[PDB]
Amino acid sequence: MARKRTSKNDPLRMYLNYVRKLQTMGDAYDESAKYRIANFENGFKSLHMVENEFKQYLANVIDEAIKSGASPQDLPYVNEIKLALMKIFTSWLKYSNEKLGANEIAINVAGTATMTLTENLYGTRVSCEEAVSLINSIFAVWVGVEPFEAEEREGACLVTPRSPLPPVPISSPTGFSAPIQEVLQAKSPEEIIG
DNA sequence: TATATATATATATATATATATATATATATATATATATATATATATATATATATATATATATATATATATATATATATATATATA
Repeated sequence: MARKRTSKNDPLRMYLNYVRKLQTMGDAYDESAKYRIANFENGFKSLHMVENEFKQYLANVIDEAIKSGASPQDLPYVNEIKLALMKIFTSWLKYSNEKLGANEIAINVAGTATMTLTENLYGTRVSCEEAVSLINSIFAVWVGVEPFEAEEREGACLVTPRSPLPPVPISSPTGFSAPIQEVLQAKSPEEIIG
């Protein structure tokens, strides 16, 4: 980037600077490819690992609830309610992916929990208290905290934290991963680097 | 005029050697068309759904990668203008 001098609130300057720099964006993207690809290479693994860990630990908690004698019509969690719980855990991935403190992660994930459990559990058979008990069970499996206390005090559901929350136990590495054919066909280590 | 040697034409039939046409049917060899169905081989179309493979569009959010715009201040890097 921004002009970094003053706000100068004026929409026509915004659109005109955008139209001016459209003749340079189309080449800066082509230049940006060369580090774009490697940063996605070592950034997508965190998403895919946290989504598989959510699937696995949700399956374990639901099966331990079924072994207590409940019916599989009592607890659906099929397509969109799992998508809600993946929304809160992926926002936990984001605020852990920055170098934030514990309670700042806790209250940002509590805000995302408020928005998500407000939106998509009206009209679908699942009260908010059961969903928040499920979220506390999943965090008891991951890091063993159970941080969130909830209420249905108004027409929406509201989530507030009780204790600070640790970041995700997954490190995003700064690697430069090379293929096995490049390892085998090379003649020297410096040919792999250089 | 008669005869031995060879090149072709006729006279009149019969025969061995091959090239094609008919007469009348039944075969064996192959190229294509129909009759009526059933089947194995592949090219595409529909009938109704469910699924594995990829190309893009949406439904509604939260993410990871990059291009630029703002929201509002403080910095670090450079281009010029001022204040004295």
